[PDB]
Amino acid sequence: MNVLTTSSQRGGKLFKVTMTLSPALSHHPWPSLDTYEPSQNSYSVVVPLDRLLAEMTYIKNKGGRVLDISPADLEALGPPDISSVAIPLKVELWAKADVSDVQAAIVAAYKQIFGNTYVLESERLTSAESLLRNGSISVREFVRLLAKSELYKERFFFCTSNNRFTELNFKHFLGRAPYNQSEIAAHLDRYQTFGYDAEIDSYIDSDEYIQAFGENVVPYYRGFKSQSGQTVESFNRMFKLYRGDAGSDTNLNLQGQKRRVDPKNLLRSGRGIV
Amino acid sequence: MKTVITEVIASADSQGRFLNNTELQAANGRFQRATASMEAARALTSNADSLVKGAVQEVYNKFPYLTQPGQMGYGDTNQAKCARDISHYLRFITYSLVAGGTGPLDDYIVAGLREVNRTFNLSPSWYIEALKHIKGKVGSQLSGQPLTEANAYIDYCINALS
Amino acid sequence: MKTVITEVIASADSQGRFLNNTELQAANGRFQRATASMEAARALTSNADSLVKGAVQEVYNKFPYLTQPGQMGYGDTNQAKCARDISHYLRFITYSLVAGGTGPLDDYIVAGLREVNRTFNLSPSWYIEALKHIKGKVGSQLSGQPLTEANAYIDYCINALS
Amino acid sequence: MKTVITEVIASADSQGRFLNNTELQAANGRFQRATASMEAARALTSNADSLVKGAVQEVYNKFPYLTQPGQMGYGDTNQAKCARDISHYLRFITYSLVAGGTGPLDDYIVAGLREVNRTFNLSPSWYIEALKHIKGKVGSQLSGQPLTEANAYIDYCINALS
Amino acid sequence: MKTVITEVIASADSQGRFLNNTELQAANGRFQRATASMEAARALTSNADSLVKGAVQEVYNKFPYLTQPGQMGYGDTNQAKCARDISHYLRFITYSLVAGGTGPLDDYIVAGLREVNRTFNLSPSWYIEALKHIKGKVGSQLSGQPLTEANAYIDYCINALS
Amino acid sequence: IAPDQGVELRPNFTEADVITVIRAAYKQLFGNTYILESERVIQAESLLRNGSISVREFIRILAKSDLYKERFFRCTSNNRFIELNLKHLLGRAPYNQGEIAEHLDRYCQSGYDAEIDSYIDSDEYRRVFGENTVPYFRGFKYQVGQSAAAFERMRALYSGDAGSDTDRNQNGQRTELTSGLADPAQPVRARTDY
Amino acid sequence: MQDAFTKAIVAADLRGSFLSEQELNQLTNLVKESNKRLDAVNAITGNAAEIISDAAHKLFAEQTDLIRPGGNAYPNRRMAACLRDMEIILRYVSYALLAGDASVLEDRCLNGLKETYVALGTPTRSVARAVQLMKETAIGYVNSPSGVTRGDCSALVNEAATYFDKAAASIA
Amino acid sequence: MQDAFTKAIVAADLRGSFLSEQELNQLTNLVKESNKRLDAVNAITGNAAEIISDAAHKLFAEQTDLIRPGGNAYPNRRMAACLRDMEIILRYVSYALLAGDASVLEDRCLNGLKETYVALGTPTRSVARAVQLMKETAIGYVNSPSGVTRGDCSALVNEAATYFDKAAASIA
Ligand SMILES: CCC1=C(C)/C(=C/C2=NC(=C\c3[nH]c(/C=C4\NC(=O)[C@H](C)[C@H]4CC)c(C)c3CCC(=O)O)/C(CCC(=O)O)=C2C)NC1=O
Ligand SMILES: CCC1=C(C)/C(=C/C2=NC(=C\c3[nH]c(/C=C4\NC(=O)[C@H](C)[C@H]4CC)c(C)c3CCC(=O)O)/C(CCC(=O)O)=C2C)NC1=O
Ligand SMILES: CCC1=C(C)/C(=C/C2=NC(=C\c3[nH]c(/C=C4\NC(=O)[C@H](C)[C@H]4CC)c(C)c3CCC(=O)O)/C(CCC(=O)O)=C2C)NC1=O
Ligand SMILES: CCC1=C(C)/C(=C/C2=NC(=C\c3[nH]c(/C=C4\NC(=O)[C@H](C)[C@H]4CC)c(C)c3CCC(=O)O)/C(CCC(=O)O)=C2C)NC1=O
Ligand SMILES: CCC1=C(C)/C(=C/C2=NC(=C\c3[nH]c(/C=C4\NC(=O)[C@H](C)[C@H]4CC)c(C)c3CCC(=O)O)/C(CCC(=O)O)=C2C)NC1=O
Ligand SMILES: CCC1=C(C)/C(=C/C2=NC(=C\c3[nH]c(/C=C4\NC(=O)[C@H](C)[C@H]4CC)c(C)c3CCC(=O)O)/C(CCC(=O)O)=C2C)NC1=O
Ligand SMILES: CCC1=C(C)/C(=C/C2=NC(=C\c3[nH]c(/C=C4\NC(=O)[C@H](C)[C@H]4CC)c(C)c3CCC(=O)O)/C(CCC(=O)O)=C2C)NC1=O
Ligand SMILES: CCC1=C(C)/C(=C/C2=NC(=C\c3[nH]c(/C=C4\NC(=O)[C@H](C)[C@H]4CC)c(C)c3CCC(=O)O)/C(CCC(=O)O)=C2C)NC1=O
Ligand SMILES: CCC1=C(C)/C(=C/C2=NC(=C\c3[nH]c(/C=C4\NC(=O)[C@H](C)[C@H]4CC)c(C)c3CCC(=O)O)/C(CCC(=O)O)=C2C)NC1=O
Ligand SMILES: CCC1=C(C)/C(=C/C2=NC(=C\c3[nH]c(/C=C4\NC(=O)[C@H](C)[C@H]4CC)c(C)c3CCC(=O)O)/C(CCC(=O)O)=C2C)NC1=O
Ligand SMILES: CCC1=C(C)/C(=C/C2=NC(=C\c3[nH]c(/C=C4\NC(=O)[C@H](C)[C@H]4CC)c(C)c3CCC(=O)O)/C(CCC(=O)O)=C2C)NC1=O
Ligand SMILES: CCC1=C(C)/C(=C/C2=NC(=C\c3[nH]c(/C=C4\NC(=O)[C@H](C)[C@H]4CC)c(C)c3CCC(=O)O)/C(CCC(=O)O)=C2C)NC1=O
Ligand SMILES: CCC1=C(C)/C(=C/C2=NC(=C\c3[nH]c(/C=C4\NC(=O)[C@H](C)[C@H]4CC)c(C)c3CCC(=O)O)/C(CCC(=O)O)=C2C)NC1=O
Repeated sequence: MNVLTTSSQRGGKLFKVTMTLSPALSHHPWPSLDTYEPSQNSYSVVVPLDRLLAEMTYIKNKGGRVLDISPADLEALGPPDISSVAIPLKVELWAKADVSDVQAAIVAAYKQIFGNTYVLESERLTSAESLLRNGSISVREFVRLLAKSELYKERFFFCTSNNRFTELNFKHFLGRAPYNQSEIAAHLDRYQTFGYDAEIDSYIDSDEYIQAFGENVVPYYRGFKSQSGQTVESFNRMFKLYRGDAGSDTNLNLQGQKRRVDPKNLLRSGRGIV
Repeated sequence: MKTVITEVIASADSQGRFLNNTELQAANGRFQRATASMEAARALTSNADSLVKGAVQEVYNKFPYLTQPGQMGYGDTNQAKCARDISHYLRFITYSLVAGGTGPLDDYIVAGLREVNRTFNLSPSWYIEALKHIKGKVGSQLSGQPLTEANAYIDYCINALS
Repeated sequence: MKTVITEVIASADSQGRFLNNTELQAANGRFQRATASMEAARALTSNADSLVKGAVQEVYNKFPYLTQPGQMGYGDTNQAKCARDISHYLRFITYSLVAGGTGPLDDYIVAGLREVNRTFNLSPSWYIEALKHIKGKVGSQLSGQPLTEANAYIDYCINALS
Repeated sequence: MKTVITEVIASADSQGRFLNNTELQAANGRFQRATASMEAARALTSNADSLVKGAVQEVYNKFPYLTQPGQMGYGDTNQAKCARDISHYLRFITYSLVAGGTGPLDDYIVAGLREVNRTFNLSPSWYIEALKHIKGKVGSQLSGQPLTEANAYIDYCINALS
Repeated sequence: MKTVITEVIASADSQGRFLNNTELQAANGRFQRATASMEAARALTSNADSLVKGAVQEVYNKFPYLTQPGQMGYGDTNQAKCARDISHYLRFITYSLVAGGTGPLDDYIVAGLREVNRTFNLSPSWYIEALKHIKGKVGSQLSGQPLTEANAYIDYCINALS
Repeated sequence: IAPDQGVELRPNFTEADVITVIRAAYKQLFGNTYILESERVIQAESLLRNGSISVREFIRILAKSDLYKERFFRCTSNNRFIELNLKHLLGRAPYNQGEIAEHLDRYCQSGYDAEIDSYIDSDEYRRVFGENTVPYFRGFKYQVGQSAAAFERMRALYSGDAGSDTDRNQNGQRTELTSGLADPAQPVRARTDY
Repeated sequence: MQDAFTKAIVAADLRGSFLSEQELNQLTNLVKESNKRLDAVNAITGNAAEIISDAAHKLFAEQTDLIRPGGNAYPNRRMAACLRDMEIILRYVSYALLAGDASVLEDRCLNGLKETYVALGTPTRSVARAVQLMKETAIGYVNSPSGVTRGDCSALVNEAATYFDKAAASIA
Repeated sequence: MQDAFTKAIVAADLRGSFLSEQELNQLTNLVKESNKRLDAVNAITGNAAEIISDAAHKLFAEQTDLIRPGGNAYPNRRMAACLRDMEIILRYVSYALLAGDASVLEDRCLNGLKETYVALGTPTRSVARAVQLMKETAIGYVNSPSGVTRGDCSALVNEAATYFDKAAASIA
């Protein structure tokens, strides 16, 4: 039932389903009380298209809750290829650029900071780019200037929860997944009492940020490689965070901007207080 | 979808087994038979228009009362949905001819037939009589093994409805 | 006993169903194929004597040591039981040819083969080499679809033994 | 045979359990209800003759063509077997009334209905129309809870036939 | 992995039951037996090198033809993979000795043995003869209950291969 | 058998337990009949070894296999096939001739694979074996709601451990239970030295 | 399961022999008549429903006791069982006819059938008659079909009859 | 399950149409080449064991890590599983080749499969390679067989290759 092979038999579109079952579907044949196996708390099964409506109806009745439906063939092509991003190409900005040096930087900051969503030409931050070109500001400010912009506020903040925002923030600004439940919490409390702007500053003035990017380096991916004071399970979070080269942050998804890192998963790396 | 090819493959798979001489002999039957089948298919295909109008009318001529007001052979929509339905049957007959088995008929018309007809107050008798008529006329469009094939599938539908 | 005829009947029965055009097309394959099959059968039948002596010897020529004392190709009884065994294989090959399927081979030689050979210290390699030789000589007794049939079944035995 | 009494007993037995207050409360319903049921039963019983002739005729009046030659409402034997069949339905309705459940209807008319009607070319529409008519007339033989009971079972047959 | 300890625990678990005097008596057997087992293990462990070279050679001395060109006892790679394979067997024998059961043999050599040997054209006879030889020499490295243990497991492999 | 001990297979199982569950499932579904290594459903055993299917779904794959169709369906009368499916999948004998009739009507309407699914998706299968227990013979106990004749009928179907359900000799393909069921008349043949 | 070839093979094997030139040509003839055989099986399949229906109408025309209360084809449940058995037997007769051997009929259908009916109280003589009527109509169809090439099918009509007659004899 | 005809039919039906004269003749051509197709499927069946064996010998020749302890084709149990999977994939490729459509391969075998191997710690790149070797040898046999009539089988050899290549791509 778990992770599948193959698709169809006569022909179908296999969908794999996931639920949470009562002892009504599955119980042991024991002398007392009806219980399902504790590890099949959420169970998944792959069903071809016709049997599918009948299965969902049954599951819902006898008590289960469907958690997901997704085609099997989507889910057979693995996990993302990460070769482009295991070790990236660094893009920095020199004192006295040749101009198109500066052209390189802007295109990359865009891609990285905005998480590969398209920024259309009406959309670009032109006055701010003027500033970088004249020196005036360094490659750090545009990383900070873009983040406080409406375009950044609008595709990533306004329409999703704070859990999601912060998780995106780590990916964009720091290039790495969020290590602890404390990190999520520490941030949510800051936004709540100092506002959005103070909270944005907190990733860009951090010691972690400063070491790796310094001030003239565009933030680049770095979570597919071992880092310091990183729990070990933050390397699996990175797969959940980045979905491949053609994937992007996208707020235009049918289901909306949502999570990607399970809250249960974060707790595995440690729980304390505050 | 049931064809000679899918059937032998299904039988091999279910015994965890490569196709053997038994199964390939079977397949040769289906391939040897394609010529007659496909001749029937082409004749039924180009005459479709008139085969359908012929059978539709025959349903009213055999059940005169259907065409009176308050009845189910009256008004543009009933008579339209009828032509369509016989056309569906002829369509799947040609598909079954081309496919080398009853699969298309089994999957798209037989599975569920009675439940649908019973909910919608559609008498099988009409459909049998549509098909009996189509069978009469196909007697002079084809002959030999193409006719036998056409007949095989028309009769298959009539038995599905009895 | 697996033949095209028994297979289609089995498949009908198990769905509680009359034989339909799918199943009769299949049967026609088996009947159309009988001529080539039965020519192979007649040629293998009359050459049996020499095909067997040819293959028996080839087992000793390929495994010279078998014919030394203390070995399993020595003495009248081993060499007698060998000829017999290859003769059993050719016999069931002709039966499979005539029957229109692997049934006779499946039921009388394949089911149980390894257990028996393992208890009696009989190496499949001998039997494969007997059959490889029989396959070499049957190249000039037959041709066309009779040869393909003979080959189909000889190869089927060789795969059963690997 | 499904009655309130048999149902509660079945449910107890299948849990290996004595009848408890849940099951005895249920039984009281069936016993409290007997008076209305049995009044319906007596009225349907003595009017049977005419209820049957009324419904038989109504099948011909609603399907005029049935009574023409070559048709299934023609000749003594068809018209005889029709009266009989409606009489069977009314009989089982009275039984279901008296029994306290649909059992008699389920076991003697519903189980198998469609297969039989389909083999014999009997349209449910006739039978629904026989029953719709019987329902019209039973409006003035009964009232109150006896009528509700009569209705319950007549309607049960009409749904069985749709 | 089958040991006396895992077996009794498995049997308790499957009846939802604490270990009782039956199961603890069993465990004492396995623990009382460890001394003889582990003496066999140490002797087989330090002689491994020569036990393997002795058995490898004996396979060629008993099947002389293996060492001729075109054969499977010829060239560095065949002869290398052979030593390795006998070494695998002795290794799992020592493991089974130390573990208190056939588990290591069952899981790492027996499960799948025949399929592998059959695909790769490896005759069990060689391996039996390797083991028969190892059994001959282990007669003078051990005695008493350590020898009985060594024997138990060598014989277990020989039966797995017949 | 008194109460035969039913084999439960639990998660994070090494193999020896999986090999024992596979042997138990084969002994239950095919009786004491020899199965060749070439006749084993290696794909289904591999899916069970990988934990990708439950013991219930492994039994569904074995019961739908062409080998189970050749031994129990092609060689036997429909009523004896139903008697044997109740024995192999549910560990019990039929309670009433109406139960044999409901399975026979489902077989005639929906075909073979739907009859097999009807035993395995039954609330009775889930209540007694769940997803992880191999089916075991149960008709030697009285259960709440069980007919007393179910014990005698289970004993007639269960010729002891040495019994072959495929025996072509004069009684093994005949309906041992159906002769009795239709009515008031009998008990089960005990092969009769017991 | 046997067919006519498989039967030959089993008898040959019991001698320890390759098929006799006798047996070979008997089987060559079966292949010779196989198109006719396919039409004959097709005649039954293509009219199965009517064959059962017409047999049925006539069975109850003759034996009006079966459809009275007390009768074995009353009420609807029993009539459906009787109609179902008519189909089952016609089915296995058609299988035997494709096979050229009665074994599937005898082994999967006729074996134990009489004793089943007696246990049930089903009047076997009436069942035998229903089989005789199916035979009449089935053969009718084998002999007079849609645009089949004209020739002689009497050998096949006989053989079909013996399958109907086996069933009747076995049941009565 | 689909075959090449069934596929045509499904696409036609989605238009609400009788098959196009376009589609008709594409299928007439498949019938035209069907004897060659039968030989091609027969080439694989007749050498299945050697195709798997030879692929295998060569896979472990290249990747000697799989047969060391720690390796995914060690000990005997795992090697037997690996040999079994080679057979399973070769089997569904032959089915697709008889059918003229990949669907049975994609639906019953491949498409997924990758996620199974991922959980099994089975190195998918090695499995992909074993499939590439089966392809080389299988096609070898399709192209150079016992007394088949001489002609051009390249169209069929390509199509067989795409089934091997589908499986490889799906798994790696
Ligand atoms: C593999 C061996 C195994 C374990 C360990 C197991 C645990 C387990 N405990 C369960 C329920 C339960 N477990 C408890 C236990 C407790 N309640 C409390 O308040 C206490 C804190 C605690 C006792 C110390 C309770 C109350 C339920 C029933 C929950 C409910 O149905 O509401 C269930 C649900 C099925 C059932 O109710 O039978 C499972 C599977 N099942 C197993 O098969
Ligand atoms: C707990 C009580 C219970 C419910 C409610 C239930 C629902 C249910 N409906 C199902 C299928 C189905 N349900 C429908 C229903 C519909 N199709 C339409 O187009 C309409 C919109 C609608 C009818 C109004 C159809 C068509 C299927 C079959 C889907 C398929 O197999 O393709 C299935 C899959 C299993 C099966 O096909 O038997 C379940 C479990 N099952 C249960 O056990
Ligand atoms: C809690 C302490 C801790 C551990 C243990 C840890 C493991 C870990 N290893 C990772 C990647 C990696 N780990 C390796 C390791 C190897 N590649 C090989 O071929 C060898 C077999 C092996 C070295 C012996 C490689 C190559 C990657 C990068 C994978 C990729 O991006 O493609 C990642 C993804 C994030 C990243 O790339 O930085 C994590 C989280 N992370 C942690 O925070
Ligand atoms: C894919 C194969 C397929 C078939 C065969 C099919 C039959 C079919 N016929 C229908 C209706 C109908 N069928 C007819 C048939 C007729 N009216 C007459 O004048 C004649 C008496 C007769 C033609 C012989 C009528 C009148 C309706 C409308 C019924 C209604 O909605 O009241 C409907 C209900 C949905 C609808 O209203 O279209 C279905 C599903 N549907 C399918 O998808
Ligand atoms: C119906 C199909 C069928 C087959 C295929 C068959 C094989 C078969 N070969 C056997 C023995 C034998 N088979 C051979 C074979 C050979 N000896 C040689 O010189 C050669 C190396 C080789 C021939 C290539 C030998 C020597 C024995 C005697 C084995 C013994 O009893 O020690 C036996 C043991 C019973 C007996 O001793 O006859 C069987 C069952 N039996 C069957 O019933
Ligand atoms: C115990 C419950 C029970 C029911 C309900 C029942 C129905 C039933 N009606 C039948 C026939 C029949 N039913 C009718 C019905 C009618 N003819 C007309 O004039 C009207 C249109 C219509 C009445 C509304 C006709 C004409 C036949 C003869 C069919 C034939 O044999 O051709 C038959 C076939 C056996 C026979 O010929 O008697 C059954 C079993 N049988 C039962 O045992
Ligand atoms: C963990 C337990 C375990 C065992 C027992 C084992 C046996 C084993 N022996 C093999 C090959 C082999 N085994 C031999 C054996 C021999 N050659 C000779 O000179 C002698 C005749 C004989 C030794 C008595 C040979 C020659 C091969 C190479 C076969 C080939 O690839 O052609 C292979 C194929 C993979 C490979 O080529 O290494 C396996 C799996 N593998 C295991 O993992
Ligand atoms: C639908 C048809 C079907 C396929 C394709 C299938 C694949 C499959 N392969 C499996 C295991 C396996 N597959 C392999 C295969 C390999 N090991 C290697 O190193 C090589 C790269 C490769 C051989 C070329 C191995 C070694 C295992 C056992 C893994 C383990 O248990 O550790 C399993 C787990 C169940 C089991 O072990 O039986 C499945 C389900 N199962 C199926 O039912
Ligand atoms: C359909 C409802 C139903 C009934 C009635 C039933 C009777 C029944 N009683 C049994 C045993 C038994 N019954 C008794 C009863 C008695 N011993 C005495 O000395 C007393 C005279 C008497 C008590 C008043 C005993 C002692 C056994 C066990 C016999 C044994 O195993 O040795 C058994 C064998 C199975 C078992 O032991 O569970 C059945 C089937 N089973 C049923 O399912
Ligand atoms: C409880 C333990 C147990 C025993 C003892 C047992 C015996 C037994 N032996 C059987 C068959 C058999 N037994 C033999 C045995 C022999 N043939 C001979 O000629 C020799 C005299 C003899 C060997 C020494 C044969 C040949 C068959 C197959 C009979 C047939 O199918 O024609 C069968 C029928 C099922 C099957 O074929 O698998 C059973 C049940 N079954 C069991 O479960
Ligand atoms: C192997 C293929 C096969 C056959 C042949 C078969 C026969 C068969 N007929 C049965 C019943 C029946 N058969 C009939 C048949 C008839 N009643 C009459 O009056 C007529 C004389 C005759 C019709 C021509 C009837 C009425 C019953 C139901 C008996 C009852 O329950 O009272 C039953 C009891 C189970 C059930 O009712 O479904 C079986 C097993 N079952 C099978 O699986
Ligand atoms: C789809 C499965 C399938 C069928 C059904 C099939 C029938 C079939 N029947 C044929 C001949 C025939 N079929 C019959 C049959 C009859 N003659 C009569 O007068 C009787 C009414 C009837 C008795 C059964 C005759 C007489 C011939 C011509 C002689 C012959 O070819 O043997 C022929 C040879 C071509 C021809 O002459 O038309 C074919 C192909 N072929 C197939 O592949
Ligand atoms: C038992 C199932 C069955 C098979 C296997 C079968 C094969 C078969 N292959 C044929 C032709 C052929 N087969 C091939 C095949 C090849 N040519 C080559 O050079 C390649 C090496 C190979 C590529 C696959 C060719 C070229 C022809 C002749 C052209 C044709 O008939 O299409 C023919 C026509 C007669 C002939 O020319 O020999 C038959 C009947 N028929 C059957 O009923």
